[PDB]
Amino acid sequence: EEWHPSTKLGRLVKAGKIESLYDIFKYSLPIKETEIIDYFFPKSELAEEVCNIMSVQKQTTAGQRTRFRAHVIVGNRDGFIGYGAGVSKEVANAIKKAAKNARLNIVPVRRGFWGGKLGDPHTVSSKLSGKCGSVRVRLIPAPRGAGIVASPTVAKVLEFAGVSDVFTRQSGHSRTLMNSVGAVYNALKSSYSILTPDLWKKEQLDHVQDIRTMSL
Amino acid sequence: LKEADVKKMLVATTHLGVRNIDRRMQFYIFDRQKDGTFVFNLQKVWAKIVFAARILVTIDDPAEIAVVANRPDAQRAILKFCKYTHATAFPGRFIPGNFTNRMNPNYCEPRLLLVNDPVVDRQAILEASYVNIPTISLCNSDANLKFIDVAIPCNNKTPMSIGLIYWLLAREVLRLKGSISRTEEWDVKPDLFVAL
Amino acid sequence: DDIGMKNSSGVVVDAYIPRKCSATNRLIGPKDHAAVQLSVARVNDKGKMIENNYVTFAFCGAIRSRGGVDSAFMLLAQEHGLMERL
Amino acid sequence: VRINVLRDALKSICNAQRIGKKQVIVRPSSKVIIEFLQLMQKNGYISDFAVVDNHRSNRIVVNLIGRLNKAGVISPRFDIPANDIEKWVVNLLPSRLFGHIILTTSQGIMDHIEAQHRQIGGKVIGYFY
Amino acid sequence: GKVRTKTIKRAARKIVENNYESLKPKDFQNNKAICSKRNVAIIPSKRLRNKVAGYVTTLMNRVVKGPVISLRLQEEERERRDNYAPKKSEFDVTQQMIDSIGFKCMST
Amino acid sequence: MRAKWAKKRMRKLKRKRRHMKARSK
Amino acid sequence: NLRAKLEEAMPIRRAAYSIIRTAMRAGAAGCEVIVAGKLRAQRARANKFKEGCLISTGHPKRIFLAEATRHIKMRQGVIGVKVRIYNPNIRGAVMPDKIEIGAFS
Amino acid sequence: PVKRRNNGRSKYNCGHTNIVRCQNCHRCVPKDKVIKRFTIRNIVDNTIADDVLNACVIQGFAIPKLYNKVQYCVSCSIHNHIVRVRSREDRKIRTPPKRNS
RNA sequence: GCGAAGGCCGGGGGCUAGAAGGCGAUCAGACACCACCGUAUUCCCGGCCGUAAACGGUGCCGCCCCGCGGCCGGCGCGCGCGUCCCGCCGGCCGCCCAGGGAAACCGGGAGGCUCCGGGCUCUGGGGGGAGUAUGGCCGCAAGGCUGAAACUUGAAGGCAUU
Repeated sequence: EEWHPSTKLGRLVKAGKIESLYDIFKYSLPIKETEIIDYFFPKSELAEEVCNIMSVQKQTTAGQRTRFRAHVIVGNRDGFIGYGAGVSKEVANAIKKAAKNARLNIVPVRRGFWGGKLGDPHTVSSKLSGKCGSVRVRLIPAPRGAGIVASPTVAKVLEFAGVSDVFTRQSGHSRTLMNSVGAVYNALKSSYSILTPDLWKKEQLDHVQDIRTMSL
Repeated sequence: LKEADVKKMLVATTHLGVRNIDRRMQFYIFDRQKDGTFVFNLQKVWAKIVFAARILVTIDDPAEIAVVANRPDAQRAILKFCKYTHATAFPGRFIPGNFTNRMNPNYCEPRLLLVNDPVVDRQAILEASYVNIPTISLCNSDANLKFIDVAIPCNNKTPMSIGLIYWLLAREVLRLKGSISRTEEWDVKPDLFVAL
Repeated sequence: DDIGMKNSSGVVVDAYIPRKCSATNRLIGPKDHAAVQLSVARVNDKGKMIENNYVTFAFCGAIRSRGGVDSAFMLLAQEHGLMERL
Repeated sequence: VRINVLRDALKSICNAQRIGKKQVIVRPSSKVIIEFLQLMQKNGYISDFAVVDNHRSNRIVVNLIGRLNKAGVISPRFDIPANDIEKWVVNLLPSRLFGHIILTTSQGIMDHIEAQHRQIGGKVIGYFY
Repeated sequence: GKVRTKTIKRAARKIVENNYESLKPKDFQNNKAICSKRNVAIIPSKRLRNKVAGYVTTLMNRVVKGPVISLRLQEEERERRDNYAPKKSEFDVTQQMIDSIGFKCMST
Repeated sequence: MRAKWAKKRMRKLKRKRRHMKARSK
Repeated sequence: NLRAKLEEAMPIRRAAYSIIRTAMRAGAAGCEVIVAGKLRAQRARANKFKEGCLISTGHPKRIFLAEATRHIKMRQGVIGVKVRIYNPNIRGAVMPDKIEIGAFS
Repeated sequence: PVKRRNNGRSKYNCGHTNIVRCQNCHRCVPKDKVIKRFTIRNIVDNTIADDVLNACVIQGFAIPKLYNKVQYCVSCSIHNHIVRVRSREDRKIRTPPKRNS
């Protein structure tokens, strides 16, 4: 089958003008092809998670139609986490569709440090809040000895994100795990958008290293 | 400040606009006629066309710039601009999904957008948001600036203004580059840009 | 000043350093697809000829949704010198 | 009626910064408001501030650089022992390392770290992160 | 109830666009020979061919009467208009708005 | 209006119950 | 092969998909499989797995569709494997509906 | 929930409003809720109007036109098709269908 | 202190409509709807009652708050000049960008709030039992206001989708 770039970014990506996935997320690139996430971490691929296989029914004249919906927490412990959801007639099609979506929306986690600094980022940089549906999760920085103390499901998301230590606080119908994992992901997704006092020196914006201007 | 252009612009009516004025466009309008028509200041239009031209010149691949117009009156003009310049065109209906559906028949990933009418070309502006396309817009006096980087205030309705504005932009982008020299006249005639 | 967080020894971390939107000085997120980058060329004394060096800015989608960019552009460029300050 | 003038002020400051507006205007000028702004200038959160006199309350125009996340007040001003400026930082500030809590103390209006150096405490005036 | 279906219509429209010259307006029988031509199209079965040719007769009469499938035989005229530049330009050849800017057109 | 008709039955029972109480007062 | 694979305990989903792939590798335009019966339930269930476009009616299907039915006999009882394969490109016959237009001249 | 933000009544800054009557139902409806149409129509049937006018001995006597206002209750109007049940999107339009006769 | 209606208690008055009541069709029954007649009432005056899906189902004072329209009042600016143009202030509204919410939808807030703290009052804490019992007060009554428990039960509810 091989790979044929259906995306201009994909053509540049195989061409090697862009090295690393971070530079795409710097230039706020929409990512449509899963092949760009797999190609950025090819060896041993990366960990994925089967979560909440579900059986929704839409009523029709004869009766309800059963379609399986699954949610996947693709992530590796480097600060990249993606949660995505896919619904299909069979479980096998749904897990593959959700996995593709989860890989597509891999996002950078700021990670960061507590009061102590040594050289290993071990916690979320600042308390992080995300609301999905009715659940709001608060990801608070933790001491290095303390681990990920969280709901069994959101614990995995923060582990597949390389956040070794976190303080969690989930409020709402957390039992609705699809919303619960989304809130943790939403908090993590906008960790770079929050501006810290360290990002206060203005710099660059030169166009030369932009991956959008890059014409192969 | 081109004196020759302002006499032509006065006949083209790029100085005139709709009676509704948005707060964002208030700066450009000099005043109004008693009947309620609004008089865009002509030199702001010049210092806008040239500003857009400076941004447009940065796009090294000419066809990366994509122009869209469902407005039949301006359809000849966007194409004429594209032929004299080398920008790509999306005339007539937008065939929604062009910007974000990879398998769309006209699927493009432009680096810049030229929307003839912010209201008439509404779908393209929302789609440009999903795929990081900054957009330039020809606008009237009542123009919402939602998802518009830069906007050029022209009559954006009369055929003569709509065609002339594109001629001014095309000449400006080429004049900034090489093509027609900055001082000599363009061989291309403003009239062939306007649709009848 | 090393933009970025730094460990006690040094070593600025923060591999993705976001682009601060110029108008609001607000970092642009990873999935901020609405956020955009526009470059305005520089014109020579000789007939406004392009010198191949262009000032560029990052503009978040939120400012764009409001419509603030059309006036921010004029202000930013004016100070840069790009636009006729008037 | 208008009771905590600081809450009015900070709410307008955060709101104006959210839309990005460079200058924000505060109707009543107060010693406590000016001191919070002086602490914000000291940490650089506010670019510049000036007070226009009306022979009345006095009005304040604040130049915002665009670097302020959130600024809030705590009502009523709760007396904080020097021991408890540990706990208040945990629930009111983003992270132990960064962010500022400002407490009125007999020494003056000072940030949590400054009063932690002096090992003294006062009533919270508000918090700027 | 004889409504030509899309299958008949799609094939018929392509055939006029490909060979407008071969078809004639009031002759279904000539169109049937053109449509039956091995080169023009491979229509399996007599009925589809008979109907597709009937649709071309109506379509041909329509595309001869007016430009109602693009006609390249008519595109040249459109292209000529596309390159048409009026020799005397109507628009190259409020009152105090120019005075306001600083440079006064029609000064006084 | 079942709620209205229910409060009318309660009001009737409460009238009869108070009247019976009075007979044995 | 399907009846043998199913009797040998190869999983239903994979097994139908293995056959589906063989028609796709062969290039056949459409294959379906409708195993039906006590499939992993006390009640009867029907599992239809299909890949590609398959015509269902008209005279063409008689001379353009391939149908085969086997009765598998697992421990539960009778199950009914089915395969339907449609190829427009078989012998010298054309699906009647498609008019073929290929060139300007 | 709130099917209509106007709550079915053009009542603003009022608290209470006057009462009116369904022409056929004779129901009591608040004035704001009432359908309220104004109908101007010929006193004689329009089909017979020309002959009546020609027969009218008076020179240039225009046929008198009746001027009346018809007010119906919601229930009354839906049965008489004065107004039609409309889709949730169509309810928000406030302009007369097909352009007072 | 005020408080729609119905009710009440003394006085009036009395058309209409009209609980009760009577009839006439209908229907298995109809004693209900539809017709016909008709008392209290409706109306007035002095009291009482103290409740309404009394709703905008959104307490009040305070600030910030994004544009676009209408309407009412007062005022101001400008000009051909007219109940014109443009504001301002207080209202009455529609549409909405942000934001918010479980949504419907709010958006002059139901925003500025899990990054939660302007002030002050009121109420709520799964569904019944039960607004019942009993005790208090208030009322001429009708009833109002306050107000349980024993016990039962795994659901009740909201908004949307099919």
